[PDB]
Amino acid sequence: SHTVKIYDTCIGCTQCVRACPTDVLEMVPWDGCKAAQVASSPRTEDCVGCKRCETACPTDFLSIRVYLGAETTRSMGLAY
Amino acid sequence: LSGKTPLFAGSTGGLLTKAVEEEKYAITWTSPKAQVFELPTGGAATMHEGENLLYIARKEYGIALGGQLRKFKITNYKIYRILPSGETTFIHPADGVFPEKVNAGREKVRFNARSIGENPNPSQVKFSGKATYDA
Amino acid sequence: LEWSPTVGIIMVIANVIAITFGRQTIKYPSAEPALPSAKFFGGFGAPALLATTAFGHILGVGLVLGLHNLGRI
Amino acid sequence: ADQSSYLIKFISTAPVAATIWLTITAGILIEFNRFFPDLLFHPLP
Amino acid sequence: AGDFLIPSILFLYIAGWIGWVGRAYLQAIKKDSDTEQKEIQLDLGIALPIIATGFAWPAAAVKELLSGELTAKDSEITVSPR
Amino acid sequence: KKARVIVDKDPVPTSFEKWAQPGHFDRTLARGPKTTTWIWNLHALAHDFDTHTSDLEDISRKIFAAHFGHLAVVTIWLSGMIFHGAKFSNYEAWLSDPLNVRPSAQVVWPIVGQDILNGDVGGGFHGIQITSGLFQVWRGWGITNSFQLYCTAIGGLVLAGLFLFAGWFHYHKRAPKLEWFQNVESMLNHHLQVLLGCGSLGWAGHLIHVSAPINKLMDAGVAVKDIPLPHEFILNKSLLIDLFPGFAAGLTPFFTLNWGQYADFLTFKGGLNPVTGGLWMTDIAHHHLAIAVVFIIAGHQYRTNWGIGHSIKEILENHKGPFTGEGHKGLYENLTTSWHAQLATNLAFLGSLTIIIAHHMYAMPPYPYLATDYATQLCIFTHHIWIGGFLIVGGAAHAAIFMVRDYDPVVNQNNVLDRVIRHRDAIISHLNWVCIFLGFHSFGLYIHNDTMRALGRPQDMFSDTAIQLQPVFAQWVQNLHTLAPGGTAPNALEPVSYAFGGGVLAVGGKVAMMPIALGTADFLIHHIHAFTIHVTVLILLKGVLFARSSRLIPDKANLGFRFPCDGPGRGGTCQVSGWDHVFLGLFWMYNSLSIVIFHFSWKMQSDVWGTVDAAGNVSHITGGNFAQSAITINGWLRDFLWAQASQVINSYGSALSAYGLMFLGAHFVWAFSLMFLFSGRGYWQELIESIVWAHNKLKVAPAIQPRALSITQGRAVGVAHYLLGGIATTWAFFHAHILSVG
Amino acid sequence: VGWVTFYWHWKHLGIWQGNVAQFNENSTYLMGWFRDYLWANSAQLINGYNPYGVNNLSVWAWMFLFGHLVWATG
Ligand code: CLA
Ligand code: CLA
Ligand SMILES: CCCCCCCCCCCCCCCC(=O)OC[C@H](COP(=O)(O)OC[C@@H](O)CO)OC(=O)CCCCCCCCCCCCCCC
Ligand SMILES: CC1=C(C/C=C(\C)CCC[C@H](C)CCC[C@H](C)CCCC(C)C)C(=O)c2ccccc2C1=O
Ligand code: SF4
Ligand code: SF4
Ligand code: SF4
Repeated sequence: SHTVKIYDTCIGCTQCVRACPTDVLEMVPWDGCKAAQVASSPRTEDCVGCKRCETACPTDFLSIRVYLGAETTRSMGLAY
Repeated sequence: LSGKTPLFAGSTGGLLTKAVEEEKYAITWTSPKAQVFELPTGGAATMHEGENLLYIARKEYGIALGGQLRKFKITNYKIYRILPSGETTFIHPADGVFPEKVNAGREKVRFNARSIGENPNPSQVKFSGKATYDA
Repeated sequence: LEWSPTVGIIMVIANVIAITFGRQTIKYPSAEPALPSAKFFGGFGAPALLATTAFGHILGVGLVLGLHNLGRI
Repeated sequence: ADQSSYLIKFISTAPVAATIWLTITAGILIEFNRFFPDLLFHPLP
Repeated sequence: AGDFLIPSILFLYIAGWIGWVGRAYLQAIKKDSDTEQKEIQLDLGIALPIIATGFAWPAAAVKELLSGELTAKDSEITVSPR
Repeated sequence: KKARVIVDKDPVPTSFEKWAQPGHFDRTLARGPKTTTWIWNLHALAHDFDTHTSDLEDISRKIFAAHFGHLAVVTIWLSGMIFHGAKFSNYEAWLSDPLNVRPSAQVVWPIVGQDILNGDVGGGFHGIQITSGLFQVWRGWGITNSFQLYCTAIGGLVLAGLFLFAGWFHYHKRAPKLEWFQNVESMLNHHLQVLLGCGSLGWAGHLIHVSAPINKLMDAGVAVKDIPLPHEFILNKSLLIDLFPGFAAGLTPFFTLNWGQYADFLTFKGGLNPVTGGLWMTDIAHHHLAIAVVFIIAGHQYRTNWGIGHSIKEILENHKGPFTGEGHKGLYENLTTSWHAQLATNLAFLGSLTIIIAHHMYAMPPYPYLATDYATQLCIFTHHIWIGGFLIVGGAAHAAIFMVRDYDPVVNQNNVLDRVIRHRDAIISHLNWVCIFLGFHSFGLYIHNDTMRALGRPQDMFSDTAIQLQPVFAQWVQNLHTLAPGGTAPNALEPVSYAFGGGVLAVGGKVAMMPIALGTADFLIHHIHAFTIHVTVLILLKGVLFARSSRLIPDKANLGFRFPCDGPGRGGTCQVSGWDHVFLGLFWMYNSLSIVIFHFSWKMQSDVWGTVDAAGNVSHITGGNFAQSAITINGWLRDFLWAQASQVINSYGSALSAYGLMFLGAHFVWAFSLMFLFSGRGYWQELIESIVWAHNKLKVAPAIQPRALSITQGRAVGVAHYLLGGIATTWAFFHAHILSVG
Repeated sequence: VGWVTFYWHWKHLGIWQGNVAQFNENSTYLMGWFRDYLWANSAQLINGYNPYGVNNLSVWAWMFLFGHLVWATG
């Protein structure tokens, strides 16, 4: 799988969760920002690695990173 | 699963041998009326008035399809993972609430309590199992 | 090909064949400027009338040139 | 003459000002080399 | 001297003219409230006195150098992580 | 609903206010630049009128005004060419001696040494020899002096200014509504009748009264000054009747159908004029008369305000069948609501037509003294083949833009478009198979020939003296064309072209046209052509069928037509967009058409063109070496590229030296493309970071921040320079060889 | 390294024949390199095999075309 990390510079604008085409991301409660929410990545086995989440992230030098790793059938996006 | 398969004449874009061997997916939704949508595999299909059930090769197909079911204001779409053992698991939404909304009972996964310029150097973590992003 | 009244009557016969087909199978033969009679014309517009006679001239010129090329007329 | 204000803003735009300025520069060099050609070097007294 | 020394002096004077006029224009427009719009649309009332003034770029450059106004400090301008 | 004129009066005020506002048309560009990406986006989005507005009526008004602007610039170009023929030309010296004066416009001003380009082009004149064939066109128009060219160029300037005023007028004063444009039946009737048929009929009138008498007096060889002005063929009818005795009967055999009286000037002679090597002007006049009558008749098919005729919708809906579902139901709404769909069809078929025009004009040379001018024959062929290839790739681009933007699944539901979408994997995998098959059995035969010839085994080659591959079907078709006069075409005297058969026609000692024999080398190169076209079709059709979705990226139409990728995931998804398929297909279009024009050049110089002996022996330019050297890659390297580029690299210090300069400059631009093609923008942005540091240090950093080109722009610049460099290389090579040997 | 070996080769190929004047007069512009080095010296190479026969330079001609093919497959 790939690895999707979240750092504490998150501001909880939910844009990475909306950008994700495979439901890797979700918003969890928090007290570290004004929006009172972080991103979290529980379904990283479904990460294709397309980095739409990083494109959607607005904080300067991203609060979400994808570290590409071992390739599986799901991460290669293969329908066969 | 319950639902009527949407009306179209078939395509070469549909399910291949991966469905019978390792993984198959399915999306169900209920529609107020019969209307034409676009299949993820290419082509026009008609959804039924009432519940539907369309099988798909990948999870991303159902998320693209449920993304264009937002444009018809259909927001009760569910996605199921189907293994060749007959084992059907319900994946999206997994909590019951769409992941854009915060629901309680959700725990942080893969959170790092630091900013990203505060990762260790790769030489500091060399010849061990850990990566620089791991905690 | 010198002009003779056989050429005239074959042009008139082609006009009659074309107005026959134009009465039998035109989808909209009654356009806005109608003929003053509309009983010897079968019920037409003036554009449907001169469409039928123009196609009769197509057929008649093709007929008389083909029959002159054979040797009949 | 408010349209002429817009015209002088159009002349001030980068491609138009560049083509006018470089046409003047190319004209200076071309009209110099019509009259004084073949200067491989500066001749000394 | 006419092979390379005379054209060297001539080029360096004209090139310093062009560069000094461009530096003076960019520094003059960074205070006028919308800088990026004035880079694609030239202020002729700012640029043309600068291109007239640019004949004395060596004296202006030496006075810019000795007063510490030619360069910015290394702590004032952005870098990347080492 | 009826076809009528409804017009908004004064939609848009004429003012210079928005000329001071760059990028006023986009709402995101109107905010002004922050980076230099803004500057490139201003040009990429300038004619993308779907991004300007969402309303189809204002889009259509913009398109209709921009067409008049384009017609203005094309008429300025054409009146400029006619003005150069009027003023800076040896046209009057060329009329007196068409076989020994080389056609020239474009005198070069004497500055830094460049007057060496004013060559001795004959006729007491110095200038650049032209290969565009304007001399032959004005010759076939019957123009005898410079003053008629001045009148034509002044009229072209008036007509260009009139188009430019019409474009101002129909966007600012009187602009048509949406339903004025959607009268496609009215527009087809008017184009087929007036723009094609009435135009071809008026041109037949000119050919009968002006072009054919003047060119007949030229072929008799009178003088350029003793041939009278062409209004003295209308006023003094005896000058026609001395030449063409069918005018003595007047217009009465036209209306009484005694059309055989007009057989003096409405012939069906078939072949070429033996004096000029061109087509017979009576054949050309008769052609335009027939074509005009057919077009006038054809433009009455479609229903307009008077009931009779056709609905194109009702025609398209009836052409269904058992294999294709609903058939063409819905294709009318595609072509009447999407300008990109129309531009796809017209661009594809206009490019296909220009390739047909290029194949027709070499083999049936229309213009007087065109066929003996081997430079013009090479250049107009290759020019129109390149215009064809570019327009075809454009049709593929706009088919894909239709599929991303304007495709509606509700309109296109179980019709032929919806059914080709739903089996796109079968189409593309069989085309993949076809392309691999054609590659192996076209190029691998050349590799076999290379290896057998290098291994000292020429008895094992695929050639005419070894294992043979004869083109039996094309030889059969050419036999049917040779035997057509008197047989299947009884009223033709000579065959349509001499390329099929009929014998050598010599004009001025040189071959105008002779039979083009087909053998194993011709078999091989036609399958090279089949291969390279099928691969180009694979790339473009794949980009059109997969523009909205594939197995890999389902929501591809949400990402747009033109986007770089969808990230390094799914293995890496670079260049999945339809734009990127147009990008990749431009190279294969280049590959295909370069081999087409090389085939043409070497087949004609080896087997057609050349000098005719007084006995009747044809001695070709490269001496018949196509049969044994065009079958290996070493032969095409040596005997074509190495041997014929002797004239572009030995060209310095002469009149053809600009061709050698263009040869090296084009190799430069070609190689310079590869920096953009082989790299990506992360490198270039990181280099710009250190250069921006050195500007921040000396207080010269611009507020419009420097950015490396976008991934799409880097690909676009790379393919634009690759095409520009390669085509300009072949241009300079062709020009410098064929202005020297032919 | 292509520039340095083209230079080495064309200069020495002038020396080895007794014609330094070809290099000294023709290497100041790029058509001299193109013509007098790429075009002029590849003549006997591409005649290593031809429609008339074969000599001992046919491996190098075949390799020459081979290298064009591998480079372009890149
Ligand atoms: C105001 C103009 C200006 C000035 C003073 C400088 C100054 C400098 N540039 Mg430069 N540069 C500029 C514009 C300018 N740049 C532009 C427009 C570009 C994009 C093409 C670059 C791209 C560039 C690169 C890629 C590099 C430099 C480098 C450098 C430095 C070394 C000198 C050199 O290599 O010049 C070379 C510069 C060029 C060849 C650019 C062409 C200059 C244009 C044609 C003139 C600009 C004049 C301006 C448009 C007129 C405005 C006047 C106003 C009245 C309207 C020096 C700090 C180098 C560096 O960092 O070394 C330490 C380096 O590697 N420059
Ligand atoms: C010389 C350079 C070169 C070559 C050989 C190829 C080769 C190929 N390209 Mg291509 N391509 C190139 C440059 C080249 N490309 C460039 C520069 C681009 C950039 C735009 C592309 C972009 C591109 C696209 C976008 C597409 C291709 C396609 C193809 C394939 C064509 C169909 C086919 O299988 O033909 C048959 C194969 C050949 C003719 C190759 C030579 C085979 C030799 C002669 C036979 C084998 C010899 C021997 C038996 C081997 C034994 C070795 C030994 C160890 C035993 C083929 C594999 C298309 C494709 O995949 O369609 C199926 C396709 O869609 N290419
Ligand atoms: C894009 C270019 C296509 C050419 C590719 C060539 C081989 C590809 C064939 C693949 C099979 C496709 C299945 C078809 C789809 C299918 O459903 O077939 C059925 C189809 C008829 O379908 P229907 O009967 O439903 O059609 C009724 C309506 O669709 C309206 O026609 O028949 C075909 O068109 C077969 C003929 C194609 C044969 C091509 C002939 C080319 C003629 C060339 C003329 C050139 C000039 C010659 C001068 C000598
Ligand atoms: C070289 C290269 C660059 C570098 C090129 C850049 C940054 C653009 C070229 C610089 C432009 C041409 C500078 C223009 C600056 C001014 C307009 C110059 C004005 C001068 C006046 C006299 C007009 C990329 O950005 C790139 C991006 C993606 C893939 C490949 C590549 C690539 O190969
Ligand atoms: S890389 Fe793609 S699949 Fe993975 S979390 Fe980001 S957007 Fe989602
Ligand atoms: S990682 Fe970015 S998009 Fe995601 S919640 Fe944080 S700030 Fe928002
Ligand atoms: S290499 Fe470039 S185009 Fe390819 S996936 Fe990465 S960013 Fe996209």
